[PDB]
Amino acid sequence: KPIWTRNPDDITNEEYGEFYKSLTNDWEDHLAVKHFSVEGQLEFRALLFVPRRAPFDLFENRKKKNNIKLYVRRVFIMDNCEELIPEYLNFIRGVVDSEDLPLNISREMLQQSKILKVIRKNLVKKCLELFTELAEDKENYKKFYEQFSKNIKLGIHEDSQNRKKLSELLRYYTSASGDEMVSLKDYCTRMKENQKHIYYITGETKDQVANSAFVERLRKHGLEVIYMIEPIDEYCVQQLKEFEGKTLVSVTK
Repeated sequence: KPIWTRNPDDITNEEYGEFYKSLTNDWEDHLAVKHFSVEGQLEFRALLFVPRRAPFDLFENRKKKNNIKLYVRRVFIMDNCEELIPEYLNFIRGVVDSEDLPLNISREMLQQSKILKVIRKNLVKKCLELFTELAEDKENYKKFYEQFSKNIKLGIHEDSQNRKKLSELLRYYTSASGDEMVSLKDYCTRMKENQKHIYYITGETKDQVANSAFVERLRKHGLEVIYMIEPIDEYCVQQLKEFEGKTLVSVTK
Protein backbone atom coordinates (compact mmCIF):
# COMPACT_ATOMS: atom_id res chain seq x y z
CA LYS A 1 0.00 0.00 0.00
CA PRO A 2 1.21 3.54 -0.76
CA ILE A 3 2.54 5.19 2.38
CA TRP A 4 0.04 8.08 2.13
CA THR A 5 -2.89 5.63 2.42
CA ARG A 6 -1.50 4.18 5.65
CA ASN A 7 -2.50 5.38 9.09
CA PRO A 8 -0.11 8.15 10.28
CA ASP A 9 0.10 6.58 13.76
CA ASP A 10 1.89 3.52 12.30
CA ILE A 11 4.54 5.23 10.10
CA THR A 12 7.99 5.91 11.43
CA ASN A 13 9.80 9.11 10.64
CA GLU A 14 12.42 7.02 8.79
CA GLU A 15 9.66 5.68 6.47
CA TYR A 16 8.53 9.26 5.81
CA GLY A 17 12.13 10.31 5.11
CA GLU A 18 12.61 7.49 2.61
CA PHE A 19 9.43 8.40 0.80
CA TYR A 20 10.30 12.10 0.98
CA LYS A 21 13.69 11.47 -0.63
CA SER A 22 12.37 9.38 -3.52
CA LEU A 23 9.68 11.98 -4.16
CA THR A 24 11.96 15.07 -4.25
CA ASN A 25 15.47 13.65 -4.98
CA ASP A 26 16.63 15.44 -1.84
CA TRP A 27 19.78 14.08 -0.25
CA GLU A 28 18.47 15.12 3.19
CA ASP A 29 15.24 14.06 4.81
CA HIS A 30 12.33 16.38 5.59
CA LEU A 31 12.38 19.06 8.26
CA ALA A 32 8.70 18.36 9.06
CA VAL A 33 5.76 16.25 7.85
CA LYS A 34 1.98 16.62 8.08
CA HIS A 35 -0.12 13.59 7.13
CA PHE A 36 -3.88 13.81 7.34
CA SER A 37 -7.19 12.95 5.69
CA VAL A 38 -10.65 14.48 5.28
CA GLU A 39 -13.67 12.18 4.91
CA GLY A 40 -17.40 12.45 4.27
CA GLN A 41 -18.83 14.71 1.56
CA LEU A 42 -15.23 15.58 0.67
CA GLU A 43 -12.75 12.70 0.77
CA PHE A 44 -9.00 12.88 0.29
CA ARG A 45 -5.66 12.16 1.92
CA ALA A 46 -2.60 14.37 1.94
CA LEU A 47 1.04 13.80 2.89
CA LEU A 48 2.96 17.09 3.00
CA PHE A 49 6.63 17.83 3.74
CA VAL A 50 8.71 20.89 4.58
CA PRO A 51 12.22 20.75 3.05
CA ARG A 52 15.25 21.62 5.14
CA ARG A 53 16.33 24.31 2.62
CA ALA A 54 14.43 26.96 0.69
CA PRO A 55 14.11 25.59 -2.88
CA PHE A 56 14.85 29.03 -4.42
CA ASP A 57 14.89 32.70 -3.48
CA LEU A 58 11.17 33.49 -3.36
CA PHE A 59 11.20 37.22 -4.10
CA GLU A 60 13.45 36.92 -7.17
CA ASN A 61 11.38 33.93 -8.36
CA ARG A 62 7.74 35.03 -8.05
CA LYS A 63 4.79 32.89 -9.28
CA LYS A 64 6.75 29.60 -9.13
CA LYS A 65 4.34 26.65 -9.30
CA ASN A 66 4.17 24.22 -6.39
CA ASN A 67 5.33 20.63 -7.02
CA ILE A 68 2.72 18.67 -5.03
CA LYS A 69 1.73 15.47 -6.84
CA LEU A 70 -2.04 15.14 -7.37
CA TYR A 71 -3.57 11.66 -7.48
CA VAL A 72 -7.12 10.48 -8.03
CA ARG A 73 -7.93 7.15 -6.33
CA ARG A 74 -4.20 6.27 -6.30
CA VAL A 75 -3.70 7.14 -10.01
CA PHE A 76 -1.23 9.93 -10.68
CA ILE A 77 -2.80 12.93 -12.49
CA MET A 78 -0.28 15.82 -12.48
CA ASP A 79 2.40 17.60 -10.49
CA ASN A 80 2.16 21.32 -11.31
CA CYS A 81 -1.41 22.21 -10.29
CA GLU A 82 -1.10 25.91 -9.49
CA GLU A 83 -4.40 26.33 -7.59
CA LEU A 84 -3.80 23.38 -5.23
CA ILE A 85 -1.95 25.64 -2.78
CA PRO A 86 -1.20 29.41 -2.75
CA GLU A 87 2.15 30.71 -3.90
CA TYR A 88 3.55 31.56 -0.48
CA LEU A 89 3.37 27.84 0.39
CA ASN A 90 4.90 26.68 -2.93
CA PHE A 91 7.87 25.05 -1.08
CA ILE A 92 5.61 22.32 0.34
CA ARG A 93 6.38 18.95 -1.22
CA GLY A 94 4.27 15.85 -1.23
CA VAL A 95 1.15 14.02 -2.36
CA VAL A 96 -2.58 14.75 -2.45
CA ASP A 97 -4.85 11.81 -3.31
CA SER A 98 -8.48 12.74 -4.02
CA GLU A 99 -11.32 10.23 -4.02
CA ASP A 100 -14.05 12.46 -5.60
CA LEU A 101 -12.20 14.23 -8.43
CA PRO A 102 -12.83 12.99 -11.99
CA LEU A 103 -10.07 10.64 -13.07
CA ASN A 104 -10.15 12.11 -16.61
CA ILE A 105 -10.29 15.75 -15.39
CA SER A 106 -8.49 18.23 -17.62
CA ARG A 107 -6.28 20.97 -16.24
CA GLU A 108 -8.85 23.62 -17.31
CA MET A 109 -11.66 21.91 -15.38
CA LEU A 110 -9.24 21.48 -12.46
CA GLN A 111 -8.82 25.26 -12.52
CA GLN A 112 -12.59 25.74 -12.14
CA SER A 113 -13.12 22.85 -9.73
CA LYS A 114 -14.96 23.49 -6.46
CA ILE A 115 -13.46 20.28 -5.04
CA LEU A 116 -9.96 21.62 -5.70
CA LYS A 117 -10.79 24.86 -3.86
CA VAL A 118 -12.00 23.05 -0.73
CA ILE A 119 -8.93 20.76 -0.91
CA ARG A 120 -6.66 23.82 -1.13
CA LYS A 121 -8.24 25.44 1.97
CA ASN A 122 -7.64 22.24 3.91
CA LEU A 123 -3.97 22.16 2.83
CA VAL A 124 -3.45 25.72 4.08
CA LYS A 125 -5.18 25.07 7.41
CA LYS A 126 -3.04 21.95 7.98
CA CYS A 127 0.19 23.65 6.88
CA LEU A 128 -0.42 26.54 9.28
CA GLU A 129 -1.26 23.95 11.93
CA LEU A 130 2.07 22.25 11.21
CA PHE A 131 3.98 25.54 11.47
CA THR A 132 2.42 26.28 14.88
CA GLU A 133 3.27 22.80 16.15
CA LEU A 134 6.82 23.36 14.91
CA ALA A 135 6.89 26.66 16.84
CA GLU A 136 6.62 24.66 20.10
CA ASP A 137 10.24 23.52 19.55
CA LYS A 138 12.41 26.63 19.66
CA GLU A 139 15.50 25.01 18.10
CA ASN A 140 13.88 23.45 15.04
CA TYR A 141 11.59 26.43 14.52
CA LYS A 142 14.73 28.51 14.05
CA LYS A 143 15.69 26.18 11.18
CA PHE A 144 12.29 26.58 9.53
CA TYR A 145 12.20 30.35 10.02
CA GLU A 146 15.66 30.95 8.58
CA GLN A 147 14.47 29.23 5.38
CA PHE A 148 10.85 30.35 5.11
CA SER A 149 10.38 33.66 6.96
CA LYS A 150 9.93 35.38 3.58
CA ASN A 151 7.08 32.95 2.79
CA ILE A 152 5.30 33.80 6.05
CA LYS A 153 5.61 37.51 5.30
CA LEU A 154 4.46 36.97 1.72
CA GLY A 155 1.45 35.19 3.19
CA ILE A 156 0.75 38.09 5.53
CA HIS A 157 0.72 40.38 2.51
CA GLU A 158 -1.38 38.15 0.25
CA ASP A 159 -3.68 36.05 2.50
CA SER A 160 -5.84 38.25 4.75
CA GLN A 161 -8.00 35.29 5.82
CA ASN A 162 -5.05 33.71 7.69
CA ARG A 163 -3.20 36.94 8.52
CA LYS A 164 -3.80 36.49 12.25
CA LYS A 165 -2.38 32.97 12.43
CA LEU A 166 0.54 33.94 10.19
CA SER A 167 1.38 36.98 12.34
CA GLU A 168 1.85 34.62 15.32
CA LEU A 169 4.61 32.88 13.32
CA LEU A 170 6.73 36.03 12.83
CA ARG A 171 10.02 36.48 14.69
CA TYR A 172 12.20 39.60 14.99
CA TYR A 173 15.22 40.98 16.75
CA THR A 174 14.29 43.80 19.13
CA SER A 175 16.21 46.40 21.14
CA ALA A 176 15.54 44.17 24.19
CA SER A 177 16.23 40.71 22.73
CA GLY A 178 19.98 40.65 22.06
CA ASP A 179 20.96 37.74 19.82
CA GLU A 180 17.50 36.09 19.90
CA MET A 181 14.54 36.58 17.56
CA VAL A 182 11.25 36.80 19.40
CA SER A 183 7.55 36.73 18.63
CA LEU A 184 5.02 39.53 18.83
CA LYS A 185 3.39 37.70 21.75
CA ASP A 186 6.72 37.76 23.58
CA TYR A 187 7.02 41.50 22.88
CA CYS A 188 3.55 41.99 24.36
CA THR A 189 4.51 40.31 27.65
CA ARG A 190 7.17 42.98 28.27
CA MET A 191 5.07 46.05 27.44
CA LYS A 192 4.83 48.71 30.12
CA GLU A 193 1.54 49.19 31.95
CA ASN A 194 0.81 52.41 30.04
CA GLN A 195 2.01 51.30 26.58
CA LYS A 196 -0.72 51.06 23.93
CA HIS A 197 1.31 50.52 20.73
CA ILE A 198 3.90 48.15 19.32
CA TYR A 199 6.98 50.08 18.21
CA TYR A 200 9.18 49.09 15.27
CA ILE A 201 11.89 50.56 13.08
CA THR A 202 12.58 49.48 9.52
CA GLY A 203 16.10 49.58 8.16
CA GLU A 204 18.86 47.70 6.38
CA THR A 205 21.16 46.18 9.01
CA LYS A 206 20.63 45.15 12.61
CA ASP A 207 23.57 47.38 13.56
CA GLN A 208 22.59 50.59 11.76
CA VAL A 209 19.05 50.27 13.08
CA ALA A 210 20.21 49.40 16.61
CA ASN A 211 22.36 52.55 16.60
CA SER A 212 19.61 54.74 15.13
CA ALA A 213 18.55 57.69 17.29
CA PHE A 214 14.79 57.14 16.93
CA VAL A 215 15.49 53.85 18.70
CA GLU A 216 17.69 55.50 21.33
CA ARG A 217 14.84 57.88 22.16
CA LEU A 218 12.48 55.03 23.06
CA ARG A 219 15.32 53.13 24.73
CA LYS A 220 15.43 56.06 27.18
CA HIS A 221 11.86 55.37 28.22
CA GLY A 222 11.16 51.80 29.24
CA LEU A 223 10.10 50.95 25.68
CA GLU A 224 11.04 48.14 23.28
CA VAL A 225 11.48 48.64 19.51
CA ILE A 226 11.18 45.81 16.92
CA TYR A 227 13.92 45.54 14.28
CA MET A 228 12.57 45.11 10.75
CA ILE A 229 15.63 44.73 8.55
CA GLU A 230 14.32 43.28 5.26
CA PRO A 231 12.48 45.01 2.38
CA ILE A 232 9.40 42.77 2.53
CA ASP A 233 8.88 44.10 6.08
CA GLU A 234 7.64 47.38 4.60
CA TYR A 235 4.83 45.66 2.68
CA CYS A 236 4.43 43.41 5.70
CA VAL A 237 3.53 46.03 8.31
CA GLN A 238 1.15 47.78 5.90
CA GLN A 239 -1.27 44.85 6.01
CA LEU A 240 -0.30 43.92 9.59
CA LYS A 241 -1.94 47.07 10.90
CA GLU A 242 -2.06 45.74 14.45
CA PHE A 243 -1.66 42.69 16.66
CA GLU A 244 -3.46 41.59 19.82
CA GLY A 245 -5.37 44.86 19.49
CA LYS A 246 -2.16 46.88 19.73
CA THR A 247 -1.45 49.30 16.90
CA LEU A 248 1.92 49.05 15.16
CA VAL A 249 3.76 52.40 15.21
CA SER A 250 6.94 53.38 13.37
CA VAL A 251 9.42 55.11 15.69
CA THR A 252 10.08 57.52 12.81
CA LYS A 253 6.66 59.25 12.93
